[PDB]
Amino acid sequence: NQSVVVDFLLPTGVYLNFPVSRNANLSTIKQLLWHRAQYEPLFHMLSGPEAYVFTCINQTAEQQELEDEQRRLCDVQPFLPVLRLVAREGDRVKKLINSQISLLIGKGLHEFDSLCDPEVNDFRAKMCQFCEEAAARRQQLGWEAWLQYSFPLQLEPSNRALLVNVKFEGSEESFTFQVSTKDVPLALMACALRKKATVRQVEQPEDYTLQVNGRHEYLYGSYPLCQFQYICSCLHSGLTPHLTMVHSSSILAMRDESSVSLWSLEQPFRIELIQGSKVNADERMKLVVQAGLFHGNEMLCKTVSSSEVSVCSEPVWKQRLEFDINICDLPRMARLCFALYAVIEKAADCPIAWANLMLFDYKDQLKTGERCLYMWPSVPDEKGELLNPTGTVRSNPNTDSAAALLICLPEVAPHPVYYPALEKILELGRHTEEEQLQLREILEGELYEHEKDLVWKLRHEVQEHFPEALARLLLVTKWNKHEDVAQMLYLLCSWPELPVLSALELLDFSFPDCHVGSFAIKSLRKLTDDELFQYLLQLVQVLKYESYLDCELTKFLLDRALANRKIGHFLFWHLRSEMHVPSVALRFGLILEAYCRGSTHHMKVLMKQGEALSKLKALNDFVKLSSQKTPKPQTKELMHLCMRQEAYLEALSHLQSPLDPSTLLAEVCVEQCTFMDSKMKPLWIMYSNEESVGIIFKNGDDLRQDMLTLQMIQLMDVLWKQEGLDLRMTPYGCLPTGDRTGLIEVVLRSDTIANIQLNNKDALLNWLKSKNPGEALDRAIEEFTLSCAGYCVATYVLGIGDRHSDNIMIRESGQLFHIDFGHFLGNFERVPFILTYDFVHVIQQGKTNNSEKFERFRGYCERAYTILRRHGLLFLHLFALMRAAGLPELSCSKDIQYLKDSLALGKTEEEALKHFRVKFNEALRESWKTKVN
Amino acid sequence: YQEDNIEAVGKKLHEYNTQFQEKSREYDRLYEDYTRTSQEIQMKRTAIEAFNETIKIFEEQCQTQERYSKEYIEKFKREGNETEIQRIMHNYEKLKSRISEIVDSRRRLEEDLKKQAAEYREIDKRMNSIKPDLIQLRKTRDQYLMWLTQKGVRQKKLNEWLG
Ligand SMILES: Cc1ncc(-c2ccn3ncc(-c4ccc5c(c4)[C@](C)(Cc4ccccc4)C(=O)N5)c3n2)cn1
Repeated sequence: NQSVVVDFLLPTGVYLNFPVSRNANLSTIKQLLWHRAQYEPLFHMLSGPEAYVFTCINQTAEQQELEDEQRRLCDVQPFLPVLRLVAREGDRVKKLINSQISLLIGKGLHEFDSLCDPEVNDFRAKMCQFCEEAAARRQQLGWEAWLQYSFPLQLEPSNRALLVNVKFEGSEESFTFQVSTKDVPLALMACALRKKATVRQVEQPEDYTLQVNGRHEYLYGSYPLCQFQYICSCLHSGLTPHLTMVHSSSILAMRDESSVSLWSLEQPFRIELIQGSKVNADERMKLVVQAGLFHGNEMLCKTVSSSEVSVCSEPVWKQRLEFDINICDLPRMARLCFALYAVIEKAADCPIAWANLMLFDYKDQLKTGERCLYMWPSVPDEKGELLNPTGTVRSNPNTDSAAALLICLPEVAPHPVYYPALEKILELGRHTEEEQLQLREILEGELYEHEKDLVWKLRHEVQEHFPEALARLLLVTKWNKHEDVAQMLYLLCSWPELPVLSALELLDFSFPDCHVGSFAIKSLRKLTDDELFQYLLQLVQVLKYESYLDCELTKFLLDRALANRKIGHFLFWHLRSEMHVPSVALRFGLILEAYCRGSTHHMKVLMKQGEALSKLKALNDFVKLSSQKTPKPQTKELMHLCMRQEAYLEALSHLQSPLDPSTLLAEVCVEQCTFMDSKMKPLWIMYSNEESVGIIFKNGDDLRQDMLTLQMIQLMDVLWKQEGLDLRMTPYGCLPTGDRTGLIEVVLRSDTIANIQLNNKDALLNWLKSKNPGEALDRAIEEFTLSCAGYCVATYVLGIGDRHSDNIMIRESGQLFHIDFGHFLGNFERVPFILTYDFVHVIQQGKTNNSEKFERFRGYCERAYTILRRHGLLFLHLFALMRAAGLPELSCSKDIQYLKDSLALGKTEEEALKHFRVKFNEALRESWKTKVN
Repeated sequence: YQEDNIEAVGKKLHEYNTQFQEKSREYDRLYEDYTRTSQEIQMKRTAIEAFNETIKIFEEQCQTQERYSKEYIEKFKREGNETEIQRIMHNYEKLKSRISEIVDSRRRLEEDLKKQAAEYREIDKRMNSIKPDLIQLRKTRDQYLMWLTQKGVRQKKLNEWLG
């Protein structure tokens, strides 16, 4: 029903209880309260209704002061319907933001306090401070700088006439006039300003900016007009650009809307395994604890095992486990890793659970005393290693029910001991042609033991002559010897800056040392915002390999998120979409908090999106439930009735799209909304604004795989466009937003091949003719040809099988594109290069043998392939970092090896191209045979 | 120093692959329950915190009622307005019984969390009993596959047996 019984606690102590509408706003509820409170004791001592604010307990178990009284009660979602009147006064800005952050990040800020963790407290204090300072500094900037922050230029990767429709703000009168394609925006502004003058006549051209009508996209800066994506899109399609002149003030309106060294301790490292807790194992078996010390993926010494005790819930050991390494030789990122095993009594071992521990803390102190390591359960995978050194050093947050190991790190000295400061490391770190020839060939494939000892000897030569081989030298360094670690880090500090490509490799789990990650980030600061955005997904995933909360990578990502609002938008959603994953909830939540505090403007946009997304979840749940009961037309009508409810419609309308924050999702076209017939019943939601745009909301599948694939295809598109090859790709938006939840951009004016063929027929070629009659058909065929080649090469390189008429689409322009990339890297053997007969036929213009056109198509495929090979190491490094994501189809070196083989990186370019040619020709032969069946 | 016909070993490869796929699907189902239950236990635990914070607000209201009302109970006693005293105190009694309803709701949820905590532990126990069979079946499947590869059995024949 509509009404709900709400408890009201007055500041006099008086208590009222009465029904109010779930749709009623808090301002209306306060009026109903005041009218009822006058007939209750002690009314006269109350101040007026505007002197008080309602407080509730919200869904994240925190108190919230309800400052916005235009909010409906059903939107506020109080845990229990209990509203308390309290005094407004106090720091209401900080109170409001603190409460909004909790709801937005999906995790109450109180949960960070409840941990009683200094690392956490130091992170929040330092990062929130830094983010606020940037936010305040940003506010003091001019209108141009703020425009660059909030609406960065959308430029093509990168002379004829072009007429543009220019309009002014708050005026339906518009001006159409000719402009050169290579004109700067400022020249177009000066033109429209003169025509506005030629009517009272005066304003300057510098005070204006240009906006794309019905979008938050802006044309400014020194670039020519055709380099802007909107104009480039307009020039190609043939539509005339529709721009609005916007004043400086209008942009400002938006803005204001002690005496003991570590090296002295020569005793061996050891631990006390005390007790296990809440173990769930087979009672017939026995329990064992494997322990080992690691640096990255390398063992520092041999793995020592506990004794066998009987299986119970609360096993006891009380053993001094000693390791084959001194305390003086432990590196900064030395990692104690445990695995609990249930074993059959000696007279297939079960990996139960695992847990890792940094031996040094976030302030560089070697840890002493007891620890309670709450364990993660072991998943049986193909490479069944004894331990899990790559796994997170953070504890399982399910402290209520998860298994635990209690250990004790002993006292090494009377006073605390720190890992030596940089100055002491560099102090200890200082100090033939045959072996020079041996080094050359070794660096021109991970090194064998005999090769490692040569590279180490000639490490000074590697710095001087082979600076790009830093990664190789770091792997050969003996991280279980402090003398060697000191020497390697001495070289590292003076090491020359490396290209972006090399820096990306150094972010991987093999290079855990803080100085290495710091050197990596230093090399990544070169990155433009456009390039960074291409790697953003990967840079976020490598946060899962970090040991401490306060790290260089987090600082870098926040830095860039605070300087560029588009980067901050997608950083937010990449972190937010993983808040349900307990291993990252804490780390990601802390980054989101700091981000939010430096980004109050975008907080408001993200809030609107989160509420839209929460309504879509409930709308989709209703549709799943309804679809299994009734036929589709009735479910569709029931979907629309649920949508037209005030709270639904308002929450679903007038938001910036999560897929692209410059796109406005204005009015919901409820009659055009529907859902798709696949298993999860994804919702198809249409919007209208000012020149139609659509989104698919999908709940039930993890869309990260699809996002990765589409980002790679987009990167391909960029790399091709950078060499002057536009293969006319449709890398449509895909964005994970939550737990098995995300959005997919709708491509309008497109259909599936199956639908077109369903209606040896010319069905595909006639559909193109019907959509591109007369002179426009040649363009359409050329668009098909270019896009067919791009997607043929893309799908082959990424190993995307299961390609059929249902998941390949065509735009009315002719552009062909693929959808639904649930499988890649040969999953469903090597996926062969594939040509479809029906596509060859469209490429040949409906003729049997059109060698001129076919050879051009072959050329495009071959050039496309050749360009990707030149950037092969970029794809390998990016995929290597994506192994942190934990995608089932990207878990191991075999998955990476798939990409090496498909790009033929072990071959010369000539060799690669000759093999590709054979594969191409063989695909043409196969194309004939497939359709005859 | 340093055991069957090919068709017989291939039949056993097919059987062990079929047993491995089934045991994997059993484990994947359990891991899904494990994942779902861990999320649900977390939600209940924050719900208990929310009850705690709600009960806390109500106890502040009781504290407030007791300090604040005193002067007005004494003032209305001098003026003979004992009915107004009776209204204040009856209103406070209604507050108190509302606190008992909320405490009872918190208790129901603590007992549900208790049951689901035991379910979590039973799910983990079943997972840990499945793992030996799952791992053993993977290793056995791989050994049969290597034996056949050594014997020179073609990839197309191996594919028929592997599902
Ligand atoms: C995992 C995953 N990834 C990507 C996409 C995905 C991404 C973008 N786009 N852009 C259009 C479609 C699209 C797909 C299928 C169909 C259609 C359109 C029509 C032509 C129209 C229709 C829509 C809804 C209900 C009924 C009819 C049809 O008949 N089938 C699409 N899909 C989907 N799913």
